[PDB]
Formats: sequence, C-alpha cells, structure tokens
Amino acid sequence: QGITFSKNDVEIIARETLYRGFFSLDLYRFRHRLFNGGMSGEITREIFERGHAAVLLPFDPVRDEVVLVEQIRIAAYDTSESPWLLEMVAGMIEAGETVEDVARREALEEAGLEVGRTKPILSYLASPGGTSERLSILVGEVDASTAKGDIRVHVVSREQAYQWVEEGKIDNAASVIALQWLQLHYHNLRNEWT
Amino acid sequence: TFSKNDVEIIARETLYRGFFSLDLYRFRHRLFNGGMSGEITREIFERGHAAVLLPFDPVRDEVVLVEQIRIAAYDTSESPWLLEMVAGMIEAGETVEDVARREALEEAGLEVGRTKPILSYLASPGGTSERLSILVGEVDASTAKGIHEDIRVHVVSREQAYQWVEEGKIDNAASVIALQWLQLHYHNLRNEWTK
Ligand SMILES: Nc1ncnc2c1ncn2[C@@H]1O[C@H](COP(=O)(O)OP(=O)(O)OP(=O)(O)O)[C@@H](O)[C@H]1O
Repeated sequence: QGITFSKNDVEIIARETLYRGFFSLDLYRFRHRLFNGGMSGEITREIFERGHAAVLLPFDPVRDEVVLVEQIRIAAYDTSESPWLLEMVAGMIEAGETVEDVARREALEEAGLEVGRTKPILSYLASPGGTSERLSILVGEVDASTAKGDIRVHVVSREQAYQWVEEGKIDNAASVIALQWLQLHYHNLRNEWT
Repeated sequence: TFSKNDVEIIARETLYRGFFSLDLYRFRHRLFNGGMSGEITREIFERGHAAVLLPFDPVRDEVVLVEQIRIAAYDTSESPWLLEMVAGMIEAGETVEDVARREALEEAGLEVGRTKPILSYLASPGGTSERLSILVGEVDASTAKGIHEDIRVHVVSREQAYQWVEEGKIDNAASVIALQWLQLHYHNLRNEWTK
C-alpha cells in the first residue's frame, strides 16, 4: 500500500526564523490531513536548517577497498570516546550545483582522489523529527592506491570497513548507510565496473 | 590517534533555548601534524538522543512500520508523511530498551520479546550531537494493531520494506540503517529466534 497523503495535504501557514547564524533554527506553523479524514489543528515545530549535502563512497572495485577520511566532529564529543570520526567524503550543496559536481570536487580536494564512474546509492533525511537535512550518496570508482590528501586519509578493505560498522568504530549515518549498501551491492558493482 | 585529552572545550554558549537547544561550541583540538588549533566555533543542534526499534516477526518474515507526518521533510520530499521505525527520546535514567519497549506498545500495541542491538549512530555530527541507538525486537506481527500524534501502522514483508528502501520510498536514516542491517542479517536472525 504505502503512505496515504501527499505534499498537497498539508498547509504551511507560516515560517519564522528563531535563530540565524551560520545555520538557522526555524519554526514551522502548519496544519495537515488526518488518517481518519479530518484536518489537524495548528501545529508548530522547531526545525534545524543547514541546507543539504552530497556524499561520496570512494570504492576501488578491483582492489575491493574503500577510502575513508578522518577528522574531528566536535558534536560527537558527548556520546563518543573520541570526536575524530572516520567518514565519507562529503560537502554541502550550493545553489546551482549538482550532487555529482560536489561529490567529485570534494573527493579530489579532501582525499586527492580522481573519480571515474559514479552511481547513486540513496538519498536520506538525517533526522527528520528535528532537521530538514537531506544527504544524497553516490558511490565513486577510484584507484585506492592513489589516495593521498587537519584530515587523515585511510585505505581499508571493504570487509574491514564493514566490520568497523558492525563494531561501532564507524558510526556516523552517512558512512553506515553507504557501507551497508556496499555490503549488499558490491558483487553487482564489481561486475558493472570491470 | 587522538582522545578527549586532545580537545579543549572552552565554552558551550547558549544560542537558542526552546523545545530544542542550539549551542555554540568553542574549542581547540590537536592537529595531525602536531600542535593545537586556534579557537574554533561550531553551532550544534542539541535535541537529546533516541532509541529506535525495528519490530521484526521472525516466524512470518514481516516488519512493522509506523507512518506519520514529519514536517521537516517537506522541502525536499515528495511527501512529508514518512514510513519509520518506532522511536522515542531517552530521558535521564532510562535505558534504550525501556524507551523502545514503551514506544512499541504506545504507537503500535506491540509487546516485544527478545532484542538485539543493531548499532548506534550519529545522525549528522557536523551540526548535531544526536545519537540514535537501534534495536531489533522480536514481535508477533499478528498483534500489530493501530492504537484506537496521528499514526498509521503498516505490517509488510521484509522484502517489501527493503524494496521500498531501494526505491526511495523509505528514506529516513534510522529506517534505512535498520532495514539494510536486516537485509544483511535476517537469515541468521530468523534461525536464532526460531530455533
Ligand atoms: N556546525 C557548524 N557551525 C558553524 N560553522 C560550521 C558548522 N559546520 C560547518 N561550518 C562551516 O562550514 C565550513 C565547511 O564545513 P565542513 O563540514 O566541510 O567542515 P570542516 O571539515 O571542519 O572544514 P574546515 O576544513 O574548514 O575545517 C567549515 O569550515 C565551517 O566554516
């Protein structure tokens, strides 16, 4: 079956910016259809607005290796042993840029990686109870033996990277989603990129 | 190679206090080439942390999803009504399991049997501290009833739920992560819970 209602079954009455700095905190005021058939009353929700991002999983299909980038993310501090995380290449998307354009650029800049073919993985909402942020992931064909370049660049086997997901050593959403997808799809990907 | 001793959090300055909070972290950290950074500031969205339950019936190979509006999805989605995992915020002194069991009962009338941790992830750690801890919980999908803020309960085959991830019809991080895990692990999990 699936979801019942569409973007046309909600009325956004007004938006209000409660905080504006590098990012924003907005208040949405809205009403929406109910499953029974009625119309909700007026609801307000706080929403963290920080734009949207492109993510690239660098995968070498011949070596069966991924490239990860390590750097500090201070928001991890309170719930992690260390705030230095192993992550995918990623960048914010500015007006007029494509996901692929940003993903290729950041792969070159962050990890010194020239990307061959790309393929979409998935596009996901990071945490839609409280933020609008959407991240669109591509897998990018790389030669992992060329990975060069603060930030530290790591080359590891696909199996090792996935075991690190299982063990909680990689535990940021973008990387977890990308590496789980790779564990499910690497056979067909290796075939396609031969 | 760095630990928390390699960070100095100078201050956390309140930027906004409402239902959620926004703080300015002011900090210095050690550099890979040696030495410390200067003062760095980052805006961090603080909303607590969450417990997430993937309700899985191993006898029937079915999963239970809950549907409701998430207005933050509006600007980038076909619809702001999302198909999701049971979830709730963890309050002081609560365990992940306490919250998962409570929300499973309240939102979907489900009693939970055995549980296994799937994984615990940071939603978007460049800008928010939020951590979400996912459990898979054994349920009898023939007890999945809608109760009676506005939620609809869906019972679907695991294969359909995973096909919806592939198609983008399920596209929130918690549900994508849980259902990808299930697609990787269901054969062993069904054996473990039907032995
Ligand atoms: N939470 C935040 N609060 C304030 N500014 C931010 C935040 N996140 C990112 N920025 C700004 O966005 C720029 C690019 O963001 P990005 O996620 O690439 O950070 P980064 O990897 O720490 O970057 P940098 O190489 O500048 O250290 C950062 O240099 C910083 O100026």
